[PDB]
Amino acid sequence: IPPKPRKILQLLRLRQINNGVFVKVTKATAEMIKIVEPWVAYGYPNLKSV
Amino acid sequence: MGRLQEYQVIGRHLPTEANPNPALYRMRIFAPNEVVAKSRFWYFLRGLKKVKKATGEIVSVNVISEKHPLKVKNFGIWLRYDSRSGTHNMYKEYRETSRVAAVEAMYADMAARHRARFRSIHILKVVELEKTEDVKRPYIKQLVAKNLSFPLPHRVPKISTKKIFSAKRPSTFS
Amino acid sequence: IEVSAAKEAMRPEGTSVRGDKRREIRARVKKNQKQMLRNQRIAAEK
Amino acid sequence: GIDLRWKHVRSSHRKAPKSDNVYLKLLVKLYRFLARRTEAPFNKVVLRRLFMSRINRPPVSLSRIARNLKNGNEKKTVVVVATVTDDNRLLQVPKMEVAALRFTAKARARIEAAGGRTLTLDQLALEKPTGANTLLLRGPKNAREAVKHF
Amino acid sequence: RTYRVGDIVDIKVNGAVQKGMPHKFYHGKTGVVYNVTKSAVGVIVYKRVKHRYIEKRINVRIEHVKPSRSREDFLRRVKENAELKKKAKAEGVPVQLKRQPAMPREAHTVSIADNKPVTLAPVAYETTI
RNA sequence: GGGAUGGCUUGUGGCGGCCAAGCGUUCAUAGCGACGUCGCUUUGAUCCUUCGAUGUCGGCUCUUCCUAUCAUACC
RNA sequence: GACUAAUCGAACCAUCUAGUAGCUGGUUACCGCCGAAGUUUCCCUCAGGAUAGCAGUGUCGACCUUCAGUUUUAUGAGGUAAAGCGAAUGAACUUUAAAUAUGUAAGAAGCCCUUGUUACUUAACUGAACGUGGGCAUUCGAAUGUAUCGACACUAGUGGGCCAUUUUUGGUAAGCAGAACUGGCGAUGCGGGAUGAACCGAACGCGGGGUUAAGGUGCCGGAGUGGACGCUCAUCAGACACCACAAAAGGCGUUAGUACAUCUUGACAGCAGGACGGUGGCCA
RNA sequence: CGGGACCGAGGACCGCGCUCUGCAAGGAUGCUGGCGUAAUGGUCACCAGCGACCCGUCUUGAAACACGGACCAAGGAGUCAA
Repeated sequence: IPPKPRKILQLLRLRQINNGVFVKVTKATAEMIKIVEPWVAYGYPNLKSV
Repeated sequence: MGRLQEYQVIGRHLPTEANPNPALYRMRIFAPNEVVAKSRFWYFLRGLKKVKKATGEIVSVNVISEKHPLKVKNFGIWLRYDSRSGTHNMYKEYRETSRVAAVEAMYADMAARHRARFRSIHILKVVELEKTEDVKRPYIKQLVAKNLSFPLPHRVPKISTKKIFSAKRPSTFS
Repeated sequence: IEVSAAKEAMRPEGTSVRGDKRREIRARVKKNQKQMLRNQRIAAEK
Repeated sequence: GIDLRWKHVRSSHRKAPKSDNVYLKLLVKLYRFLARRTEAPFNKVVLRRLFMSRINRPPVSLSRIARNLKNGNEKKTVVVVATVTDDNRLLQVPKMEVAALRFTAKARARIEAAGGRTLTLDQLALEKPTGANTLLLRGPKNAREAVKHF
Repeated sequence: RTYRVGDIVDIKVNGAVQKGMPHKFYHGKTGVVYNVTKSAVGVIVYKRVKHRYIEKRINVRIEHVKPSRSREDFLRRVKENAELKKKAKAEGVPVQLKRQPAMPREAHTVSIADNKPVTLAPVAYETTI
């Protein structure tokens, strides 16, 4: 993994495979997630999921 | 290319001070789901109108269902496909009961006969042939013939693959 | 032009790196002309 | 596997003395109890300095104690977790109450002749269990030949 | 423009002279001036090698140097933050002084009465004819 | 003490010019270009012009294989 | 350069002597906790050196201060695409504005104002520096993360190695040769690629259950002779191909298309017939 | 609302609670059978399915090459002083 996606995953607290986090949508977070798209799957969770 | 649905996707450029009411662009997209439909929509407007996803928005996504899914229809599809030579026009005909079924059969047909993937195929027009005289291809003209009837010679009987051995030799006459 | 910190610190104030090659050329020219004048003086004595 | 770019760090400070002095062991037990059961930071600092080594406990002279006794500190109890030494350059020793690990014989005699009191750290624990009205002093740490040659 | 020691400048090799000059790393870089000459200036630039930063010093001619606006936004925001906080204390109302990232767009309704959508094909038929 | 190029190769030259189906181009009419072609490299003569081992091969006995066939077989 | 007791380009014996080697070989129980590296910068090179960087034990200091191979905001480089020119003007046109990564800055340790001096500088008490005093805590002035602090001491190996993606510079008949970043390996086991330094998945205490990745489900072999529509018959098909052979290559193989053209005013193929006269045109 | 598999850590009470005479609420109890011994368990030898290169040294980046090893016992190499 390249150092910038490694650092972004470290800041998103995704250090292990099948770890999941809740993220509030801003530009500052959306750009990070767009960079680490080759390692993560993300989407919009509903009330049942939460 | 899978269980597809036809989507009406309407999008626009984000309003600005200079342009408070931007124009709306509608397309018909054959896609497995709404994410792929919107992605293909933004791809085509990037190719046509120079409108980007970051500077635009989706106004509407709707599903276009077939009006008469229980009626057999003839469909003419005008398409362009990209090969190592370049882009080629093709016109083809499919006898189906819905536009989505015609497009699925088209995708399987181009995959089988020309090895063309989904990304290299542009669907330019799908129309229903209003008259029988509008049918051009012989393989649909033989199917729309008057008093059509045929037998089914050499039918392999349905035998379970878990039944390894049989006591009688099967027949291929029914 | 990249300059090394040690040579920049040892460089006198007011002088720049852009005249170092001219300084070296002037020194070499001065040495060559001194040798030429010595040869001319010896030839004049002969 | 888990991606841990950072590293969990083991402690870099003493948790127990390396000395096998049984009296120091008893003092460490006492101040462990005091620092656990009291809110005074004084007891924690005293226990942690009881853990320390001799190069980390430089001696404190009576001249240094008399220097720090000035400006309203004349009545505070001086606490030094180190050896208290004598300074013969100081001709007049003021009256003082000092608690220390150990005193030299001349320093103890001069304090008792000047009229002060010398205490051990367990006597300090008895009289000031929370370190009230105390002046905590350290000697010069860098005043060593090795530190000069560093 | 007379540059002084300590300010922040931008390096831009202007013109067609950058066709064959050998040291193109510092083009577009921003650094701090440490030395001033009539036609030259000394710029401190930092490079990154793996986990650390290293310092390089370069001599750039004045025509390839412009003053940078790196601290303009910071000094400005300090000024109107002070002024807005002063008027907040004046009229006794809170004011939101922190800059925030862009939020997602809220819900809205777009009318199509005079703006009927235009149906598009993957290529334009005007191009096909 | 340390060491001991490879799905390569085969039958048709190089340089220079021209032509050229086609590829491109048609806000520039350039550029690539097979097939070819044209220039250089004694009336069956002369025998009075052999143009440099750093690189090493052989022979015997004997077995097998390939075909890119000299003979035998057929066309 | 023969012989001088099987010893001779300098015999044999003992001693100095356990001579010296940078070269070769070897170098002895277990478990636990950490754990690496290949021009960074300088020196005349090879028979060269230090040195940066990376590590471990101890400690100490309020383990205080927070920082960060990340995004955002402002502003650079790249104005480069693009839209328009019913805006002006004409990649070099611009109101506006790309993707990719990238530099700088984002607070109380800060921001100014005022006071004077100046040995700087300026026409200049003018800017700036130096100090002086004052005002700003009404929110300390983006996001996200934060068992990630700092300074000493002592100790150790490695410090011009291999492969690969991308960027860039040169090339060859063809191979290729340099740099920069990053990743892997040298130090590393496991699942799959039949097999294996460089491939894919995934990193490792001892066990039980559940679920997957890459890859597979005709048998060897665990899992489908699974489903839908087609294509292909190879005189050693094809099934992990992309490079070369190799070309605008050759096919009376097979299918799907595009363009042009003919067609009941009879198209394509055939069969029955005509295929004439000047004229045995001129020269030879 | 069924059907199945694996597991039962802890050891007076304390707590959160609930459907509140009590409980499925901070970790398994109740009932029953056969046997009470090689029956369970263990060691050794062997067959069977799957897995599995011969160690040490050297070299460089790594392999390969190369070197040592017929077998066993005892001896055998970072010590002492300043």
